[PDB]
Amino acid sequence: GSKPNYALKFTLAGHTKAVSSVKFSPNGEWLASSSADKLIKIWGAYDGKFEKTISGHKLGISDVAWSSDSNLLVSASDDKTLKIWDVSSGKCLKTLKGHSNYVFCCNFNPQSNLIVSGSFDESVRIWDVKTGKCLKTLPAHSDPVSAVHFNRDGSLIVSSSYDGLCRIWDTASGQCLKTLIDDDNPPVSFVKFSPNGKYILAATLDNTLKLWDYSKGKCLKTYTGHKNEKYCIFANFSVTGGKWIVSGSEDNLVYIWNLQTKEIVQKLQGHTDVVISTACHPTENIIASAALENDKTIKLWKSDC
Ligand SMILES: O=C(NCCCCc1ncc(CO)[nH]1)OCc1ccccc1
Repeated sequence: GSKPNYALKFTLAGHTKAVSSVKFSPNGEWLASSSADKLIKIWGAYDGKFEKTISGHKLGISDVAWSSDSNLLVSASDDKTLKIWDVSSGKCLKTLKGHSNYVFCCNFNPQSNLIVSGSFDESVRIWDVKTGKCLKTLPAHSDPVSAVHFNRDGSLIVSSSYDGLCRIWDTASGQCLKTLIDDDNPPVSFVKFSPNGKYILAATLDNTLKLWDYSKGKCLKTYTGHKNEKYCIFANFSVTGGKWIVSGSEDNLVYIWNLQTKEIVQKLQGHTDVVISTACHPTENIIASAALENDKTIKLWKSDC
């Protein structure tokens, strides 16, 4: 139908501190969760079946991301490292050392030969997956880096920071192509490219999401009605059914907007803390949501539309 009807199917309990992020494997079979409890957990995407725990970080994890082939994870930790994991064995393949403060955010490129990382140390780093070596250090921002994402062909990196900037980097050279948002405030708490790489979805800590045309460098859409003044809350493009924007909120709800109309089409109620992270299943109308330390659970929601 014209609107989604997401309904709770499973609650996934196990993390002992705040959940930090959830991501669906590109092949659709798994959900990965990261937590302040220093653990990665793997769950069945369709039945919420707990699969395994992946251990090794010495401090809390802020982010976890999947390789294109669904075989590897990368995690970003307060221990100042990233770890590349073999999902099948649960083994740490590489520890990426270089950041001088907490690593907050990470992603593979589509090729999954590189990792990008953002840190409290105000830098973005680009890592070789095979060797685990740092290839480039970008002096990207003047405050913690909130998010990092590659575009569809891997040629660009978008970064955001508490410095109030969103910047787009040339992957090959590490040089800045443009500063898309250039305000002193508010903090830009999240950014990512649209699936086709033409747009950037950006969250600011004034309870606002915006969709930007990258090439033109102007705002096409604004989404409001949720609460976001404190946390780096993820936002998603939902594309399997109706074309939505999905975001957690500091009022403990998941918000779903019509992308084109900007109307709120659903609020998912159930979490008992801030919903820090949502993910959209790659083929099914399924949302995963995760909450901070008063809740510590992941919820799987399913919609007919
Ligand atoms: O949002 C949080 N922590 C909650 C868990 C991590 C959530 C997260 N990881 C990656 C993303 C988006 O790329 N979002 O910290 C905000 C903060 C910042 C600076 C000083 C105090 C507090």
